[PDB]
Amino acid sequence: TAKRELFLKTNAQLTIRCRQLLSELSYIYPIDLNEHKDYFVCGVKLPNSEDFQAKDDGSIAVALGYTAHLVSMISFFLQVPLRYPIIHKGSRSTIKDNINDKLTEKEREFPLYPKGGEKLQFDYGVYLLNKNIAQLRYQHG
Amino acid sequence: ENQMRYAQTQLDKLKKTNVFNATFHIWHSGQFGTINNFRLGRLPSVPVEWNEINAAWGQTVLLLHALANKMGLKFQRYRLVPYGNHSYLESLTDKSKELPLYCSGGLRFFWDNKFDHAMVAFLDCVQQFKEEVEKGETRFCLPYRMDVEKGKIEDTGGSGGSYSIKTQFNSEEQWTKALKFMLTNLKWGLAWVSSQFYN
Amino acid sequence: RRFTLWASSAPPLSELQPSPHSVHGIYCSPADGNPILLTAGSDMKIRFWDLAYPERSYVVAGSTSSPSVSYYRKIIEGTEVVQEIQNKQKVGPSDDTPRRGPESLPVGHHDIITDVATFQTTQGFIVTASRDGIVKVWK
Amino acid sequence: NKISQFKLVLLGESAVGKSSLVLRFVKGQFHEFQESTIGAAFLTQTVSLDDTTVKFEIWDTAGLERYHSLAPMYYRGAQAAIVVYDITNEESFARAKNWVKELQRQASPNIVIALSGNKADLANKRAVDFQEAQSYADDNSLLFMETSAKTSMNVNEIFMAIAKKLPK
Amino acid sequence: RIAKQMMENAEWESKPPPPGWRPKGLLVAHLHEHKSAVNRIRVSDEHSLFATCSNDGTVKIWNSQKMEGKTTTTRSILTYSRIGGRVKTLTFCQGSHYLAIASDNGAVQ
Ligand SMILES: Nc1nc2c(ncn2[C@@H]2O[C@H](COP(=O)(O)OP(=O)(O)OP(=O)(O)O)[C@@H](O)[C@H]2O)c(=O)[nH]1
Ligand SMILES: [Mg+2]
Repeated sequence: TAKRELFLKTNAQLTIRCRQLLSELSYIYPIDLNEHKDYFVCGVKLPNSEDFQAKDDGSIAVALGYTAHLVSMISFFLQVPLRYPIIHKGSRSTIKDNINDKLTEKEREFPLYPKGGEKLQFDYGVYLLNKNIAQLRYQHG
Repeated sequence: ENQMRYAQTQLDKLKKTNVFNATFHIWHSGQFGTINNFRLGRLPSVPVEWNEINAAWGQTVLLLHALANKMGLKFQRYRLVPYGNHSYLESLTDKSKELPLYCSGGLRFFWDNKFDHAMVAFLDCVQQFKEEVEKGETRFCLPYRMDVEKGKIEDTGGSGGSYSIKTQFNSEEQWTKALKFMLTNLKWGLAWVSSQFYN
Repeated sequence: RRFTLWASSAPPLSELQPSPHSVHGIYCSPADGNPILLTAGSDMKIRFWDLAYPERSYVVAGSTSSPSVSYYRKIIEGTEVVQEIQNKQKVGPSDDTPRRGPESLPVGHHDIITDVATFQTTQGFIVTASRDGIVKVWK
Repeated sequence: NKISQFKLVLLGESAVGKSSLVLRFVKGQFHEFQESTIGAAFLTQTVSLDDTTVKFEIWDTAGLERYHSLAPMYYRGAQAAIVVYDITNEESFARAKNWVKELQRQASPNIVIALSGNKADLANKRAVDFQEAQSYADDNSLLFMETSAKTSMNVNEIFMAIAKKLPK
Repeated sequence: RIAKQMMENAEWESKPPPPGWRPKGLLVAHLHEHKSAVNRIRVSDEHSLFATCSNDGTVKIWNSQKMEGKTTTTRSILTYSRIGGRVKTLTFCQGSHYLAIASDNGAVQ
């Protein structure tokens, strides 16, 4: 019982440590791609914002910011899901409505690349905010 | 009676966790390289959509910028201004005169040369990169060639061929085969750079 | 034993079970349209078995290789033996695959389902509690 | 092949040989020192005929008259009965008739009743004439055989006769 | 019938589902009591109030209707209790919001 716990704790803590730094690095290295944020966000209990989004970001960083699903897919090496589906196909998006027993796609729930989804976009942005707040709380404790 | 799937967890998790080592995944498809899904190089039979091409060019700028800043190679003859799918390269050898890497720009501008200057500049920068890694005599040789001035990408061994970096009109064997081989050289380059960055 | 159900390729009970085949959660209903749900701890997954149709018993949880199950009941006199003809289940009494552990699950990696239960606050939905202090919910 | 299950009850006066009859059928055994049954014993055995496995669920009742009141609990839903007497005991045969009567009045109307004239190995002390018992059996649609648990005479045969008559 | 159940306890009534062979299940949520194995699981009839605990004897409870609404419920415990010893068993009081727990010291409450 003792040795098994020791082994398990040891392997777990060690293997966390080894890539914790690389995960830190995955937010701490904008050398590859500019305008990172390293575990700081303005959406805390704040369902809408423009502090950078359509302001300081000038189309390019607006399309680059949507690449966050690649960081999720980078997390994916040690295989596990996340609270909003973490697939990256480059620089465009739309958000699903629901999934228990649907037969067709729900990505019309809020368009992300065009501003024209705006009414629906007031809602589905809350999903990625929920994804963020879960991971942040999990970093904090 | 508990620790069996625990031993599963610890072994699998640690082994999997170790997999992070590169930025953008590239997969060969048909007669083009696809970089993080985006197709690069329109077929003679089918002009692949310009937003996909431009997006592929956007991400290609993002990749080069990363690889450079990882090896410590710096592009003297260039300044890089990514603007998404509409990215641009200010070649100092051309005083940043015609930076756009994006392609379509009017019906007659099928003859346009903005991207050709950017691709000549880019292929010169690939020669620069080749020398900058050659200095290290790393895991590599020089299997690659490129007639950068006329726009060309070239492969050495069995094929020997070089195809042009300019479509002139249609992307054909020129352009599409050039992109595929240039991407093969970049795949090699990404492997060698990832090694050098890791080391 | 009016019935005897086996994951075995053979109709008699060949002792092909790894230890986790014998160690599993189960949930059944004496009411509510007569559903039954069954963890297979060998395959770490949730099978379904409907008292309404044993032949049509579509499982609720998936498999990475080949999920589909020809659940046909045969007879050898003494028991109405259910041949769970899972198309390519890929399990046996020894380790004839290099890894075959936590990476091989319908999305949501885990230890064996210690407990599984159904609740119905709005729709019906189900919870899987694993040995790992960890839970996943399905709808 | 198919399996048919039937509840069978053994009834009759104490010491007539009910437990011996069933031990012979079930186990192929016989004990001179068989113990008198208290309450009721459960036993099971099969026969095969016409591709059908016929499985008897047997209630071997204590014959003692104090346990009379318990008998209806054991023959309720019984599809077959064997009422056993001792061929050396004419009174055991009088008691056998009264069991047959109770069955006619209080058991399932479909019941297949066998009559066993047991201890037929002691035929030199016969008290009950074969043809008297047969006449009573015939008159009441009972399956009658003289049996001997001791020698095994007609033991398998009486259970097979029951199996044949039962709805299958 | 209810001499203890109406002294300090609350009350509720049971809620069975429709036939459930029809639905496929898609994984909607993920969470944890603690890293330690779940001592036992119980789900209330009232609001499907979800009761769970760590092996250590530290309680971990949640509100299903709160999760249906706020959706935050996976991040943090709704309710805890100090047992002061390793939980040996759990069972809900039938028809009640009260919960009965027993510990490896023989102590029950
Ligand atoms: N000679 C002879 N003796 C028998 C035969 N069958 C039974 N006996 C003996 O008769 C005695 C009583 O037999 P049991 O089988 O115990 O009789 P029972 O009808 O079950 O008696 P209870 O349980 O008291 O109702 C025992 O000594 C048996 O060995 C037989 O066929 N021939
Ligand atoms: Mg007896």
